[PDB]
Amino acid sequence: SDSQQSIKVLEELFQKLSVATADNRHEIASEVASFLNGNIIEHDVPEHFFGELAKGIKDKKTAANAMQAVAHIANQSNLSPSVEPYIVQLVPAICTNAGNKDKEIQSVASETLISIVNAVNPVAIKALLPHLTNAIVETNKWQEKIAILAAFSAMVDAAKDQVALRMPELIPVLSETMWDTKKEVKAAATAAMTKATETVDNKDIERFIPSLIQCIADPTEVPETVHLLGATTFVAEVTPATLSIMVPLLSRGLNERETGIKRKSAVIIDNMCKLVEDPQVIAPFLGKLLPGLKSNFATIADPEAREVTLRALKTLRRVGNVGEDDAIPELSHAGDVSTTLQVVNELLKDETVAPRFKIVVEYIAAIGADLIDERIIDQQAWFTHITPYMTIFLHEKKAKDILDEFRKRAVDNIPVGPNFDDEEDEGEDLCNCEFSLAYGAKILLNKTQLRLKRARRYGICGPNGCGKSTLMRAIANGQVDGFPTQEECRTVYVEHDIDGTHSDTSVLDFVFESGVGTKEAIKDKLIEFGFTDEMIAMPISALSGGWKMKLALARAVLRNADILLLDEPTNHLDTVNVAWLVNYLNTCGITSITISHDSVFLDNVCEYIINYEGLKLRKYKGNFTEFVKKCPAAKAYEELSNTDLEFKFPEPGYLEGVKTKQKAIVKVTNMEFQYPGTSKPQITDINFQCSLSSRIAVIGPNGAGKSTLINVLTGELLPTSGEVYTHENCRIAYIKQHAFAHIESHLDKTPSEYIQWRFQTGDRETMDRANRQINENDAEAMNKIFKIEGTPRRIAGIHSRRKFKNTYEYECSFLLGENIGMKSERWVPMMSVDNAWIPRGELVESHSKMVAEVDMKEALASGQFRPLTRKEIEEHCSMLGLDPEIVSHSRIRGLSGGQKVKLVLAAGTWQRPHLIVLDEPTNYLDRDSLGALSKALKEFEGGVIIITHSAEFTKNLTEEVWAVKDGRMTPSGHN
Repeated sequence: SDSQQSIKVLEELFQKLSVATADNRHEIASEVASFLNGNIIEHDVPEHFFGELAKGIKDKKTAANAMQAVAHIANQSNLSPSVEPYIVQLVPAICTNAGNKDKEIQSVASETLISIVNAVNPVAIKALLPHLTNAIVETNKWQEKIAILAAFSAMVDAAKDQVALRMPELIPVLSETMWDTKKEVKAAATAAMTKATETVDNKDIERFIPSLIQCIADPTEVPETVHLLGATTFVAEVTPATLSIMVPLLSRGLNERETGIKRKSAVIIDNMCKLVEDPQVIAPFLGKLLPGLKSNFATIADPEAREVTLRALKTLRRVGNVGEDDAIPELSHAGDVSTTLQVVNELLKDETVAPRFKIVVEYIAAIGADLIDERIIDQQAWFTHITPYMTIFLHEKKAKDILDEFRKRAVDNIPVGPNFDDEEDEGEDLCNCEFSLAYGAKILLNKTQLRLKRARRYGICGPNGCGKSTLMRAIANGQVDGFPTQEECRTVYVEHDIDGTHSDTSVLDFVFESGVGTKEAIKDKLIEFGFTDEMIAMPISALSGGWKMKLALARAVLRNADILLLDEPTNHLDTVNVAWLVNYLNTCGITSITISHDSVFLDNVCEYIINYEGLKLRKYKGNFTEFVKKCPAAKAYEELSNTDLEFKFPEPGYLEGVKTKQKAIVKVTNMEFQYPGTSKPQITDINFQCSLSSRIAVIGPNGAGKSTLINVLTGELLPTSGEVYTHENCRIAYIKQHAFAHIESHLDKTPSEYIQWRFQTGDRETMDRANRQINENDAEAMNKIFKIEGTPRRIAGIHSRRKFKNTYEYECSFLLGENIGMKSERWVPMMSVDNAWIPRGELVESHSKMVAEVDMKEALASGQFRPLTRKEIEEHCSMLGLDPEIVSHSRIRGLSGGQKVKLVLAAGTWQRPHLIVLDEPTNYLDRDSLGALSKALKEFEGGVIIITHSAEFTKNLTEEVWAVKDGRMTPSGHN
């Protein structure tokens, strides 16, 4: 009786509802809601009421009213399981209304979908999700898609564990939606799609994510975006969901005309798919990749594109573990809805589940599959989400008993989680993370660990071009996944900072504007560090490469950084402060990571070495020397004999006069320099020569005495006085810390376009281009009176050049001087007939241009002629460690300090040079590339000036020394 009365009340309430107006709509919707959700019917449902509601939703006149009722019925805290499934059954119709021309109906529908998503017992997801996926895929109204996308997003927060298990089904749907022509839909899909991705815990494919999204909006940007894909540095763990959005793109890329696009597509396919862990995930996509790759391998001629295409094909077959006839391996459903579904059906085998409840079991299976993906394993979590759907067709006790068994069996499928357990620990715990580095699409690391204790010294090692600098860059800026932020563990990068300070400001106020305390506290730490009262009063520009390094090392000490970072600390440091740089780290009691070239520094400091074998980070129990005992290959990697690696620099260019080494091709004398504004010159009485056999080494203390000496060697700082001598066609292959600190203004370029930038110089870098050369009277001296055939003249402008004895002669117009010494002193320009050639000498004060065109020739004989093509740039830069796949693909920004300076030296030796200087060779490169760089300097037929502090790298290589002292410098050694 009381139950039948309920049917009558609902009928009266519906009558009122179908008549409601936008005014009173919400009032009765509320009435229907509060009544329907109570214990109103004894073991049954208000069948006719749900039919009226459905018929009302499909009718223009009553759609708004009826949907608003459904909205109130589906409120976040009172939706009754007795009604829930009949509400979800209405979702498809509600979706259709979300695409209705009528402004009001469309709006109410959108709102109702959100309400339902937020109201269904999280565990009943499988009953609601299908309504939403089906609605968004068949509708053509873009506002309906945006509303549903918003509903998926709310789902992630309302039922995270359940949605996680639904990802392999959701992601493909979000990916398709990102390819919708409508720009507002693409943004919304990407956002959903971002909660979705958004699960991608890094920036490897965003640093490209914003570009990829922009691309979806404007597909004409695809070509360039494919290029940029330096490479994104795919680091995470490619999944199918991801696959639904990527494959359609890559499939067309494979069938594109340009071989370059076929090649780029394969590369992306290779990198992305080797992150597939379940073959069943990629199985449905294989048919859209295999045929294209097979066809391309047979059609393309270029061997590189072929190898790339073949590599991707092998990965696809492995991942892919592909079986006969290219069958994608059976997808395990251990995590998978099919896996949890099998589990619940087995647990329900002795229970008679009516056909009408099948949809609920499936819903329950979906929820469970997501809880597992979200790693939600406790009993209460499962009771919160699943029990409410189960009591739709089962008694509470039976439901709870089966539910608890379902959870245990499902959770038991979670893979081993075997990985390891840092906790045995030591530090105290500072940072534990399984990340994937990738500088500019270039993969430096592929799923590697990196734990670190408190108050324990370290030291990253390995060969050049591996990622030593980029690893340290991600440590500070916080690009490493899992790595704690600044508030939990503040850490301070050396010299790779970005500011905006001047070149007139001193050292004291430099560390002040940052806000690192007061001047009286900063000046106390500088004097103890090494800086004298004078060096704390001079500008940062006057500081050498060493004092700048000591400054940044001192700033890290002042900032109270828990993890001091040291990028090549011994740069220009004498045997006094080096022992202190160690003596201090030994008693500070603070953690630190030190990359270093001098192995002797790592001996007195670093207690734990972190190498770089291939793409990992195998840390070495005990220190580094103990690590060598267990792993003997940690000190014998590429010195196994290797024949396809050996190299020796090209022979130097021809130089007239240099009969002895070794081409003397450079003989300066009485060279003095005084920085305008001081009181005493930097250097003085500098006698030095250079041949085509130079084995000189500037082994000494940095600063004003050593830095200016070198700056005059290459020559940025034009010497004020003293004769300079440089043999003809002598290119000084780029060396100071100039461009080493100037490569910063070239991070947007790649290692290839860096060499093309300099040599587009010019050689323009070592042809007195670096200085001024604008001193003829120089000064007021440009008006030199040349006496030709008897009368006075002045050069108005040069024309060309031609061959002459030992130098050159240029066709230059003149200015005849009539009535000189009077008051009508005027120089009248001549014609194009009275022109007369004049020698270069003793050849720069009138022929700076005619000389440079010749020096640029013999340099291309021993660039300059070496062509600027990709292949020859690959087999050249690889010689100095730099991996080819990173040379013309990943930008310089992604390259660390070990790869930044590593490239600058590969650029100068391009044009097969006559003098190869090496400003701090061990500075950035560890022992790995140092052994190779050694032999290259031993089989070279040209000059070599190794500027270094490492007394162990000069062994059996360099003899002469350029040790400065109080300014002056007398070269000793021998030959």
